[PDB]
Amino acid sequence: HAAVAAAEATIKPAFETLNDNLKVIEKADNAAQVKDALTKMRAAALDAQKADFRHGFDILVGQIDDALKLANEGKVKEAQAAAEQLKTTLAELQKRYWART
Amino acid sequence: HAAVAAAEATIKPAFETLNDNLKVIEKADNAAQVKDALTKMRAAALDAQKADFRHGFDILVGQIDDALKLANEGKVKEAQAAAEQLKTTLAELQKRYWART
Amino acid sequence: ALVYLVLLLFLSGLLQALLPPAPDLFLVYALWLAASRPPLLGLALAFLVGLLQDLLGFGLLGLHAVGLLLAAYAYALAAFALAFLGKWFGYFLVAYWLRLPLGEGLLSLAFFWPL
Amino acid sequence: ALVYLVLLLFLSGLLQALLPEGWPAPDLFLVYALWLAASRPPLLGLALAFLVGLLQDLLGFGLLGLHAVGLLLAAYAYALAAFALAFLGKWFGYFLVAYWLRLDLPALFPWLPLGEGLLSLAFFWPL
Amino acid sequence: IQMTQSPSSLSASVGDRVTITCRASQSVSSAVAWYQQKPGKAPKLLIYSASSLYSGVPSRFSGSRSGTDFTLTISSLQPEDFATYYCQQYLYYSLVTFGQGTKVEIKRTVAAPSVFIFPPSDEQLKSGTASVVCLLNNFYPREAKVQWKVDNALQSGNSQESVTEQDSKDSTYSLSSTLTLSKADYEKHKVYACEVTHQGLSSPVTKSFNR
Amino acid sequence: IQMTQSPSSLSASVGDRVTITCRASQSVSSAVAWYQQKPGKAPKLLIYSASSLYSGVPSRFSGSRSGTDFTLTISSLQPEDFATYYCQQYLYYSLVTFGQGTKVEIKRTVAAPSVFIFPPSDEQLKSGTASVVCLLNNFYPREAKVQWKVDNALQSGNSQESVTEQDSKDSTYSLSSTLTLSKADYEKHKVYACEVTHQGLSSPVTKSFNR
Amino acid sequence: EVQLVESGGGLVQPGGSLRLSCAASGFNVVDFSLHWVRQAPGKGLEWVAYISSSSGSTSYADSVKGRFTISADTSKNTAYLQMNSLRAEDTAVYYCARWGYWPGEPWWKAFDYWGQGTLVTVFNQIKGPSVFPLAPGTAALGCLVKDYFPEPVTVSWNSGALTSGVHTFPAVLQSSGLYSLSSVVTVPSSSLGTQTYICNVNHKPSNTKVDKKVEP
Amino acid sequence: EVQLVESGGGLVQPGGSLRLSCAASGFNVVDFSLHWVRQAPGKGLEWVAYISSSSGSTSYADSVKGRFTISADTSKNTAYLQMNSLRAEDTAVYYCARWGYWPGEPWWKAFDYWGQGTLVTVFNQIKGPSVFPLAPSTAALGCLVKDYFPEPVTVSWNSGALTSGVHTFPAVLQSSGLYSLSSVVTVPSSSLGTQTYICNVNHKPSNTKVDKKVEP
Amino acid sequence: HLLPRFLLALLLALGLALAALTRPLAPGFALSFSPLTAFPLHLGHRLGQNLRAAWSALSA
Amino acid sequence: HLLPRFLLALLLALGLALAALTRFALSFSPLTAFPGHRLGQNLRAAWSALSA
Repeated sequence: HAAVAAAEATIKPAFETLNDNLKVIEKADNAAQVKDALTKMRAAALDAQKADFRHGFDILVGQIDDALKLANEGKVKEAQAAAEQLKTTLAELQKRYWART
Repeated sequence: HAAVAAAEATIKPAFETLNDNLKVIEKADNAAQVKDALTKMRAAALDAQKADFRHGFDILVGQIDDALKLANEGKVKEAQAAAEQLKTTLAELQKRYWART
Repeated sequence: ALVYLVLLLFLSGLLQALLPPAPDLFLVYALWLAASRPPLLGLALAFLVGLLQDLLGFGLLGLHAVGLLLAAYAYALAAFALAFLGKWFGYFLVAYWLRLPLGEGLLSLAFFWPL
Repeated sequence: ALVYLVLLLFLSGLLQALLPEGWPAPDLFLVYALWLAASRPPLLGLALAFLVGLLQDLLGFGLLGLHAVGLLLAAYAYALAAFALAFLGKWFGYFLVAYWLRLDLPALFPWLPLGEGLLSLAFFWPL
Repeated sequence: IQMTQSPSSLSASVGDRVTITCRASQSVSSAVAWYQQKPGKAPKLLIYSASSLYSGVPSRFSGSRSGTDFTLTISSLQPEDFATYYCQQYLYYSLVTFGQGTKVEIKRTVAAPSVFIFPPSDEQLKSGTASVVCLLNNFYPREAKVQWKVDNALQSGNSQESVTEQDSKDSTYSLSSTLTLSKADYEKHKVYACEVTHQGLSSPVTKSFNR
Repeated sequence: IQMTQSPSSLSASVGDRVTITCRASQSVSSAVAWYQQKPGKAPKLLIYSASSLYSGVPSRFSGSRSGTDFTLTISSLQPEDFATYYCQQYLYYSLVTFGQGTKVEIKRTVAAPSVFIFPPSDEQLKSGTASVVCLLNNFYPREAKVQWKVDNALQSGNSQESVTEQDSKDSTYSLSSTLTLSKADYEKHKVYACEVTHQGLSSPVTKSFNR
Repeated sequence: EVQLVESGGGLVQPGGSLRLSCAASGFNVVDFSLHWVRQAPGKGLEWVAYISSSSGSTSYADSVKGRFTISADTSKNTAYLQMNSLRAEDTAVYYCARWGYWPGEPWWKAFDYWGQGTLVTVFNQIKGPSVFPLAPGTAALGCLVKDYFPEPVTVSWNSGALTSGVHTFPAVLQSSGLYSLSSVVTVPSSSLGTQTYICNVNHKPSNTKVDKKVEP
Repeated sequence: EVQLVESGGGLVQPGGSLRLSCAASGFNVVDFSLHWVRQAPGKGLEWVAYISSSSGSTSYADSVKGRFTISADTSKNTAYLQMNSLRAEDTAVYYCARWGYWPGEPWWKAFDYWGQGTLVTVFNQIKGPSVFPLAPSTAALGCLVKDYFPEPVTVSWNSGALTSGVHTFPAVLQSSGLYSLSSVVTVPSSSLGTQTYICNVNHKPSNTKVDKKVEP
Repeated sequence: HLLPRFLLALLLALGLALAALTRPLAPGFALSFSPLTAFPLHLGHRLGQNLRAAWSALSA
Repeated sequence: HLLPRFLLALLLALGLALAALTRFALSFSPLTAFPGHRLGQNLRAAWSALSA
């Protein structure tokens, strides 16, 4: 319990931020809320990286930039479609991380 | 030991914010920093009040406003003199709190 | 330091010879040591003080040592109210393990508060 | 829950009957207490392991509490990294019990601890 | 200090649940208030001390505090809560700062705009300035990027957009982009066009006139 | 996002320790950089990633991070470290916001100001504007409130103040408050005065002229 | 009933002076500090100045310090805000707030009661509108009202007879400093050349009434 | 050596168009995004626009979107910032920044290398100074320079003979949009009536040379 | 977090207490750290045999 | 922080171990003997009960 809680006290809030804000993107219907949600999602992605595993986040942050760039041009519809591919990548990191801990 | 440590986890950081900012006031020599220090100090005084003892903080908050009013006009020398009387009241709340816990 | 312990024994004996609710003078002695000292030293010293009272009393060894050990860990007036409750939790724990009040705390509080 | 426990006794019994001498065996009790103490709340997790720890000693040729203290620390210590720390926590219980009981530590080649952990990891990972 | 409020604009229909987030730059203890400004009238107090409720407001409004992050929650948007909500902190008489302001709007299905182009009038050319107008009627949502192209060259810096508010019947906006050019610059080119990029449009629509 | 930086102006002598605090509005992970802008030149990077030292700068500069609160600490000042320090976050290419700006100044003993008052010249009155000038020379610190009284009535909104930089020999400021009045308004009154309230002065001193 | 009323707002030349008064009724100024907050057209609220008549204190926002001078008169139970050297960014609606005194609940109430608010606009000149027609299944036509000041202007079609589908966009302050709004209406293309559409504009401040006729 | 130089800054009428170019030397624009940041005179830094030539993306600040148009040219190794509809708040010093590409360390480097910076000022008109003497009552005297544009103006006393105690306060932008600075010098009162103090001002843009004499 | 931390100390103490009261009376006892249980066929009497030994030295 | 909790378990174990090694309603009152034979008499009883 102590060993697991060490990982939970370190990276779980970072993963909880990514998952919670990933529902906002699938729910928001304007470029003002998709860009704002991705800003918090990127801020946690860099924060989680500090704590192969590191190279697994360079792909994730790169996909946030790809989705944030589309949402910045005013194409909210493309951003939500481009954030779906982020869900699979994020889910792979959680499955890989819980195996390691 | 558990009961004493519980009290520290509740209000001790609030008293650390009050005391640390009480030394910046006597060290700074411009109204820009005295007003800035008192702003952080007041936010801690209200926060500690939330957690006869409550009436003790009404005197403390009232004296912060009186010192902050002088520092607002630009009388930095008077604000530091008026913050000296604040220290005695703040010290009394320490001794009254340690007796209750 | 050791002056209180010497006075602790004589004062306790006089009360026993003139009682029909007694001040647990060893609880306040343990808490005084357990307060200033670090938690590692405070717990150990409480056990010895509780054991010393247990040796000089007509009770099973370790009954008071457990009671003071939890009291030191449970532990200013708010803490002492919970600290005294912790000691009596230890007494009921040992009593149930072997399968076998207010006045004490208030009298004890009259000694812990000055110290 | 109870389904695995019944199979645990049969599997442990078969290992006892025919075990290669001088070779380790999987700690089937460790991989069971960890499963119960993982998802369950921490207050229940510690209590469940202690009950399992006593059950192992009651059914084993050992003094009571030798494994109960070990498994209680194992559940508290506790996925691959946690299991390695949890397995190390259990052996800390044996040394604590042995030193507190003031007894003689039996000879322990490095194969036995490493062998028990690796075999136990083979059972905990699927579960 | 500084106060940040998000989102800056949200849409929710009748009976839906709305959460508005307001985060202070530094700790303000529990001195945060929430106001509701109907369009064209004075603000009204809703929540004081960031967790209480002002007497005289419906009980659906609720407040919360999490460290330095504050939240206003509406249980069910009756058709009387579609207004702008401002997050205020009042740590001291001399440090009162308001939030940006969240506006709540009705939600409906996406409707594509109908784009019209209006050449400048002959009378207007007498004055010396020509102003072409690109018109959009009965569209939703409000976001619609109108770009002005002259001789297939993008125009920037001389276009003003004014968006009307939602109608009381169909809840649709209407945008009017006006491009202002001097008479000398108007005569040099021949073809003008405004393109509209909207969700309801599969591809951008360019209504153009050449003169 | 928003980036608050404090203190906005601090004084420290050579060999002293300086702490500058920067607090982001929301979490920015470790994306904070600190710059040093000498007066009239481009900023130079000092700290990147909020904790690492950029190669090429003296090792005395150091950075720190505590959640969302950042800090730039100078171990020991030198006469080459007196310039404006800015706090920047670079979370994304399009979300870059700089701090307000902290200026470091030389610290010396308090010196009282000498106040002068200059009546408008007759040549200036020909044009139609009169501008009296209140002058302060060789005072420290910078803060010196100059209030204009005309017929013992406080004047507001028609005064411009300009403060020179620190001197290179004695490190003293110099303030010049200019009160601008139209010729018609100047002739109506008869007594003018500027008061100076400064630490070096036990009581405010008013220099006045009547004409 | 507690209420606050303002006055004094109106057209002012840039660099001029204007005086706003907040006549408070239903309480005493000595028991509550009065605050002034302004809202620029289409933006959020902003704090301006405050006075605590009981203590005599006074503070201003950093953006307006040195120009505004707020004073209170308990005898007349009002609060004044003298505005000097007005610039182009001081156009707003000034609300007169209210606030209790520490300690107790009234301090936590914050700005419980607000005034109606007066519109202060800085102007360099006022002139009437110049309406230009916009020549045109649904077809849309309208009249452009450009270079007019100040607000408001009422646009009616056929003297109010035609009111279906008429949109009047909010005025936008141009670079030159004059408002300009356009009004459009959608009509069927079959009747486009059958009935005459007349656009009329009313500008009360300039007493300008122009009746413009739109033709295809 | 990595360096960036800008050009094109200068006097522009309000509402006019100006083009700023950031000539990059020592590196390739394709490998580093170029950002533009402006600093208003005497204020803090502010972000303006950026272009990522590798991907073609482009963003602007909220207060600048819709006017500026930033483009890059890999062949000429420069990045151009086209400025349209300039207003009075666009007077600043525009710096050209550099920033690496994610991922890796270069992204964390932030704006490691900066340009020299070009001054862009919007102007209504340029006129020479009109210096008015300040009559002395240690006696202090000086020449007040009022209604001059643009910066800078150099004040020398007795053709540079006097340089002790001479203070030249920074120019302050008046309401009308023209700077006005004053310079003073403290001299002993014994020699006030024995020698003549002559203040001369030079204005390079207007080629104005005025020789004003101060008298008691 | 206080209760689970306190519970660990309490349950650990109970486990060690059972150990001192159940140490084999024969001096020089060899320990078997291996977690080998008894055969399922003999578990019917193995539990009873071992429980009685612990209960014999528990009460007094 | 972890060590004192471990020390609590160890010291509490001795108190419980001695409780069963020297075991009638218990006297909860903390009344020590009136002021020397009590120390000798009680100490010898514990040693005798330990052997049995």
